[PDB]
Amino acid sequence: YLFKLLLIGDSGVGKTCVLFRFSEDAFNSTFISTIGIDFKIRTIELDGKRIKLQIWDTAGQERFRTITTAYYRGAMGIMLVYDITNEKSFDNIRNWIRNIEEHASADVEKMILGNKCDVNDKRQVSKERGEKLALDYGIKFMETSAKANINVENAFFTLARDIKAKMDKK
Amino acid sequence: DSVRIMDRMENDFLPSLELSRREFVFENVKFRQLQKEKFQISNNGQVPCHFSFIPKLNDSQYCKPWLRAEPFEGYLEPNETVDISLDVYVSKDSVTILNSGEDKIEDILVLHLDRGKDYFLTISGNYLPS
Ligand SMILES: Nc1nc2c(ncn2[C@@H]2O[C@H](COP(=O)(O)OP(=O)(O)NP(=O)(O)O)[C@@H](O)[C@H]2O)c(=O)[nH]1
Ligand SMILES: [Mg+2]
Repeated sequence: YLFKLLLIGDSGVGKTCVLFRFSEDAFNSTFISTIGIDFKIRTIELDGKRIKLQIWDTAGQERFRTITTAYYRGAMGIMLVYDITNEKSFDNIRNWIRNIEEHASADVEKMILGNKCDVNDKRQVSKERGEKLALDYGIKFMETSAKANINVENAFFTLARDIKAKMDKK
Repeated sequence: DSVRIMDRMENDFLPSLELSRREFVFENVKFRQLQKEKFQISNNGQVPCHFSFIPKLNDSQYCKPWLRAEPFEGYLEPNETVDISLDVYVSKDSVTILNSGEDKIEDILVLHLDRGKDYFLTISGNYLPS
C-alpha cells in the first residue's frame, strides 16, 4: 500500500512541524516558511499490512496557493490544518475545503487538524467550534500539537485507516 | 513498535539542493536592456540529481517571455555547486502589455528535482515604459 497524503492550510499554522513531528518525532522551533513543496516518507502498519505514507507539505503563503493546486491531483488523504490561536486560519478552512472539492479527487479522505493546542493562553478557536465544523462536513477532527507531541501520530493513523477501509471495500 | 530505519534511509537519500536565494527583484527594467541576477545551487544530498524549471499549472513554458534561466536544466553530483542566471530582457512582444499594465514584472519559477521536491523562486520588480 502506498498512500499519497497532502497537508494544506494557511502559512504559519504548523504543517511543516506536524510533518517533522510525525516523521522525525522531534520539534524544531526555528523552521522557515516553505518556499516550494516537499514530501517525506513514513511507513505505518494496519491490519498486518505495511502502508507507505508519502506526505507532501505545501507552501501556505498566498502567492503560491494557485500554483500549489497542481499538486492536489494524486492525493488520497488531505489534512486541513489551522492554528487554534488564529481565528483567520480557521475561517479559511471552508475555503480550503472548496479547493479540495475543485482540484482533488471526489473520494479523497479529509481530516481537520487544529494545531498548536499547547498554546491555550492564546487560543482563539474553541475545540467545540472545530468539532462542529468537522461535523457539518462529515469529516474527522482533532486538536494537535507538533511541539507537545499531542495527537500527531493519532491523526495520521486515523486518516490512513479511513483510506484503507475505503479501498478494501471497493 | 521499533525503529524506522527504512524510512530514515529513504528520506536521507531523497534528492536535495540548497539555494542561495529564492526572491529576486529587478528594479527599473527598461526596453531591450538586459538585467541578470544570479544565484547558486548545491547538491547537498546523497544522490545525483536532475534539476529543471518546469511549466506551472497548464502553462506551455516554464516562465514569461521576458525571462530565462541559464542553465534551465542539468545534472549535479553530490556536493557540486553551479551558478544559475535569471535573465530579464523585454523586447517589443512584451511591451504592449507592460506599458498597458495588464502584465507587470512578476513571475514564479518552479525548479523541479526528478523523483524529488520542487523549489519556488519569486520574481518581482518594475518596468519603466520607454
Ligand atoms: N507552540 C507551538 N508552535 C508551533 C507548533 N507547530 C508549529 N509551531 C510554530 O509555528 C510557526 C510556523 O510553523 P510551520 O510548521 O513552519 O508552519 P507552516 O504551516 O509550515 N507554514 P508555511 O505554509 O509557510 O510553510 C513556527 O514558529 C513553528 O515553530 C506547535 O504545535 N506549538
Ligand atoms: Mg511549511
